[PDB]
Amino acid sequence: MHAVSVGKGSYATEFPEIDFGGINDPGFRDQQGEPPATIYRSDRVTGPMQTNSWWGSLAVDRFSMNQYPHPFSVRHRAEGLHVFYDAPHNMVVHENREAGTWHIHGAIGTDFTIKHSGTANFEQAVVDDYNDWYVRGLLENGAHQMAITYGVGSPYIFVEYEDGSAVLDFDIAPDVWEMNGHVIGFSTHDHKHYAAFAPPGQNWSGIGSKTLTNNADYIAIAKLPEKDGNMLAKFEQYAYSVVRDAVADWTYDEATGTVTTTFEVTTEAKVQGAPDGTIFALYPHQYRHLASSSENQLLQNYQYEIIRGTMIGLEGKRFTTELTYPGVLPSLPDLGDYDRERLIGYLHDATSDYPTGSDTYELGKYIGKLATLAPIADQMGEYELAEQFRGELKDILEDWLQATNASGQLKGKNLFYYNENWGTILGYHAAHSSATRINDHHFHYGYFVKAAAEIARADQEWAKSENWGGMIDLLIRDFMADRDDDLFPYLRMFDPYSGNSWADGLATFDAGNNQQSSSEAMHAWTNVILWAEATGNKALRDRAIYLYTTEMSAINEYFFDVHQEIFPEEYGPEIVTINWGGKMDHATWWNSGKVEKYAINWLPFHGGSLYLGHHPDYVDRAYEELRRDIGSTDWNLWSNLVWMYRAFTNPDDALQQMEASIDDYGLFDPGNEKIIERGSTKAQTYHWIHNLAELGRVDPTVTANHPIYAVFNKNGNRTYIVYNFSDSPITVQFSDGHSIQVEPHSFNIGNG
Ligand SMILES: OC[C@H]1O[C@@H](O[C@@H]2[C@@H](O)[C@H](O[C@@H]3[C@@H](O)[C@H](O[C@@H]4[C@@H](O)[C@H](O[C@@H]5[C@@H](O)[C@H](O[C@@H]6[C@@H](O)[C@H](O)O[C@H](CO)[C@H]6O)O[C@H](CO)[C@H]5O)O[C@H](CO)[C@H]4O)O[C@H](CO)[C@H]3O)O[C@H](CO)[C@H]2O)[C@H](O)[C@@H](O)[C@@H]1O
Ligand SMILES: OC[C@H]1O[C@@H](O[C@@H]2[C@@H](O)[C@H](O[C@@H]3[C@@H](O)[C@H](O[C@@H]4[C@@H](O)[C@H](O[C@@H]5[C@@H](O)[C@H](O)O[C@H](CO)[C@H]5O)O[C@H](CO)[C@H]4O)O[C@H](CO)[C@H]3O)O[C@H](CO)[C@H]2O)[C@H](O)[C@@H](O)[C@@H]1O
Repeated sequence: MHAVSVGKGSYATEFPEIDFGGINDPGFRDQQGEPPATIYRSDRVTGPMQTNSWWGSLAVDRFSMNQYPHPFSVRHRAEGLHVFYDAPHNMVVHENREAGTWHIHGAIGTDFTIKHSGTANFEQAVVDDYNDWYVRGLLENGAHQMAITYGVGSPYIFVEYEDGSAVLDFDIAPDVWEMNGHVIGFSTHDHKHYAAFAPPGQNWSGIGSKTLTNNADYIAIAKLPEKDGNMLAKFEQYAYSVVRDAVADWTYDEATGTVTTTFEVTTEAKVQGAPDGTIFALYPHQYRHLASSSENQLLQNYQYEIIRGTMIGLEGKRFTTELTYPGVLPSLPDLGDYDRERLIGYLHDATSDYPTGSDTYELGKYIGKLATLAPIADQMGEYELAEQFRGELKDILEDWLQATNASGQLKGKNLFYYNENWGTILGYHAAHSSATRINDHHFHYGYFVKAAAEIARADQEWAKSENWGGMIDLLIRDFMADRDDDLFPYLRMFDPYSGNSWADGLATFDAGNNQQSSSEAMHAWTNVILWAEATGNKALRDRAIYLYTTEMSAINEYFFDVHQEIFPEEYGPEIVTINWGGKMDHATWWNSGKVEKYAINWLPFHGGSLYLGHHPDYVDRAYEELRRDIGSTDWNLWSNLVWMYRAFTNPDDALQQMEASIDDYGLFDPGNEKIIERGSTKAQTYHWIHNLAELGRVDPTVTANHPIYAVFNKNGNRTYIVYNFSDSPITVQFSDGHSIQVEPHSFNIGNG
């Protein structure tokens, strides 16, 4: 009646009576709630609702907030759809020295408004359909309707009218520089180039005035790369092919490591003979990895400048990208030159640690910490301590994964609840608007999956579906479901076209959606790979490999700008902390200092963190910039994270800094994260830095034909690491010709 059994656990189906623990703080109490009752979607959109999208404000606001279907920005209003393009004169880079922040952003203006001839008083805008990256927004006023189809990577906006015709309204009269009757090429007063397309015979009127009109029930708008009539002619070819379906289909080739993704649209013809295809605008993370077979479709000189650099290309029905999955590990192995008794001391010191809150995030950080300690305890021969840590993980998870208490009533805290209205699993206690805004389910639940994966590595029985594995699989479905999931939308967190996760469930900001900790996203994907490998779930594993590998490609472009092509030259920092649809910030969601505005995109450190070391020149450049700003190696906070990061390129330096300060303070103290960040430990730090000192640099030039591995290179000497989750021994072949044998449930080397 009020909960559903899943193996030995359960989730609530009615909102629980929350146990506030006597806490009266209104912020805390307000967090223990639900997402909005009203969803602005039509009756054509049923089942679990998509969240965490670039377009989500359309579903949550009566109209919308400002959105970034690059190359455009748009927003829905009662009067119609405002369209804007950030030109170079709209873009700024600002620094607040006192705050230690930087901001790259544009403007919230209007180049023109797409209007309906019958009304400028629409009652609302709803989601009428969506696919993997386009949305169809429907402005409604009784008989009057205007359906707008648009998307990230679409230089078209398609507009379909019921009970009226087209109007384009400008504050200052545009320059119509090409008048083909039914097709016009035009520029705003400030020289931004667009085009509009109607069916043949439906001619544009009002040329030279502030208002352009057309009798058609269909128009398209395009952003033109240049004031160029040859480009206009090309845009005409696909202006009548309205995108209805759009899918990002992927494969993982386990033998080579190649993750192949094909982006395919299906269109509906608005004039006789319109082709089945479109003009895509590709982002850097896409076109830098374009498959050979798609190269012939590139429209070479078709460039658009946006927050994320230069978009380009590309015509037709589909295109394909190719990426390389680099492996992950369950932990670093025992290969460091540490004082083993010193490490054992740190492992025991860690029993003093405790969670600094009762919510899913703080509890998550704590269980992540225990899961990281357990394999290190095993390696040092502290086997009962390792079992103690895994026992504590079991006690915590077996609590959280049951929604009912001993009497069969719903609990008031430490439980999961299925919100049916949206279709999402919410955990209470909640924080960071995980429940009220559907935020951060990857960030939080990734830690629960880490804990489960460490249990499963030692105890396959616990992890069975009929035991505790069903509830873990339910949490994973919430944040990364496959298609046709009866409870959850497809790949909730991930935007397959933008290439990254979006953290905010609702997206009701004028900068679109955002993501701060890309490393906490990569942590979630890693842990699902590990969990799925441990539990024999190939389909789930491969989906997490696709996510890990794609997200990595976006991180290296938009957070790190490893290729030094995207961030403006005048932007001082060597990282963007928070990526939005519409802007980039060197800033945090909480009040922080200098280190945190870098390290929130490094933490936590774990067996999937080696992606951070693929670009040693970047690692050096970012570290040196942070050091310059600090003015020394007296890190303001989270010193251990900076040492661990530094170890990717200079472990001698990291070791020197660590030796100097790691023992400055003693046991766990929540009031002091100067030296050890609260999700980290001395044991983890010491183990990490000494391992990288012995191993050398991450070597992404070598792949393997199994997924759980890493390759390091120290002055030309390679070390090959594999962990085998199987009951049977395996042979792993590496792309440089090397091969190794691995026994069941072990590393090939450094089991300790
Ligand atoms: O060391 C002591 C110090 O530690 C800090 O903990 C760090 C922790 O905060 C950090 O968490 C990451 C987190 O940022 C991220 O979650 C965010 C989520 O926080 C964000 O919420 C925003 C609200 O912040 C915002 O607040 C509004 C406010 O800005 C405005 O001025 O006033 C309004 C008054 O009501 C207020 O509402 O509101 C918007 C909605 O409008 C919310 O969305 O939302 C984003 C998504 O949009 C979400 O991603 O993700 C993770 C947690 O889920 C974390 O990565 O993590 C660090 C490392 O673990 C911690 O060190 C404490 O916060 C400090 O208090 C301590 O002193
Ligand atoms: O200095 C001591 C105190 O500092 C603290 O932390 C600071 C921290 O709160 C701050 O967070 C930044 C966010 O405020 C910022 O949020 C922006 C939104 O406010 C804005 O909302 C608009 C809304 O105002 C308008 O009415 O409606 C719009 C929709 O129509 C809506 O968009 O949206 C922006 C995006 O569109 C959004 O950016 O977001 C920043 C990241 O981009 C955050 O960094 O950041 C400071 C720097 O890190 C922190 O110092 C503590 O919270 C206090 O307790 C301390 O006392």
